[PDB]
Amino acid sequence: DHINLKVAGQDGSVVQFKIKRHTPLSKLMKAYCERQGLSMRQIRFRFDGQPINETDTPAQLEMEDEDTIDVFQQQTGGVYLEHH
Amino acid sequence: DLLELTEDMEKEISNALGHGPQDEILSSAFKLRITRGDIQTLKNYHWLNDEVINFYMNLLVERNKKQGYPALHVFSTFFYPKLKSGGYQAVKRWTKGVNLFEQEIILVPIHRKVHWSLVVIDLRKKCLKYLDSMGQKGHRICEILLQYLQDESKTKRNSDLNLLEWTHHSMKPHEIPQQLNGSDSGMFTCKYADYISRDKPITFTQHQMPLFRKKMVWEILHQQLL
Repeated sequence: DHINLKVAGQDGSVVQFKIKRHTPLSKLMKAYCERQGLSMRQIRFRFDGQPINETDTPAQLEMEDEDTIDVFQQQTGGVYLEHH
Repeated sequence: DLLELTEDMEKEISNALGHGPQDEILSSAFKLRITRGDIQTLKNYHWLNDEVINFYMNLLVERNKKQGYPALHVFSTFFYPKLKSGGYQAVKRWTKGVNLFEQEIILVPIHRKVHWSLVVIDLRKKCLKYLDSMGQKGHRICEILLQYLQDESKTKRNSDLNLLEWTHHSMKPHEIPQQLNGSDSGMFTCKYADYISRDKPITFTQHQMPLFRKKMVWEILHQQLL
């Protein structure tokens, strides 16, 4: 079966996707990452607060048509600049 | 509290922080995959990122449970922002399957512009303190949260909260660290969490931060607190 999922960015952006219930979400993640041009290291995908691993499947996560996935930016702050 | 480190420990910590594939994953659990890059944010003088903090908060929950401590619930460091922006309906599902009020202690790590802080909501004495190693006040933050608690209790339990008996709190002027480096805010947020989840009064100071950092990389590599 096909299912549609929405990926909300922290900037109000929303992107729809269509995949089979048994497709590893890694595809959805590299996809989004490419289209918006971001670094994977710099972002986090979450489904109802819980992380999503590249092997997870919309079926395992028990996602449903039109369910929403959140994407957030890494939370850091400062940067240490060591000299010599 | 503090301890010494085994030479073996010291090297294992040394190698995690040492050079290597930044994206190599050194510890996995809670669906988090901590990479060299992540653990490196515990190097002295570095700011902790969110992966390090969420991993640690989860170990606190497992620790508490295995040592007979109070039932602990920890929100992702992304909960509060998404609540700040989209209101309750935006995070209502983040407690899917869990009964917040059957827990005793709830921890809410909060990322501020450039520094970390924490909120502890004590469901045993309708309490709510905001601990900020930078001296700041958590007003919006605390109010924005009790309200969430209100909404959660209605949507999920269908009972209202008595926001009247729910009293804030802000750490007294003398509990705020002198040195004041945002760089260490994530360590204070974690240690405050550690102690507070245990009922152990906050005795540590900023001098113990560099040791606490080495300890914490070992605790994450082994997924076990010392």
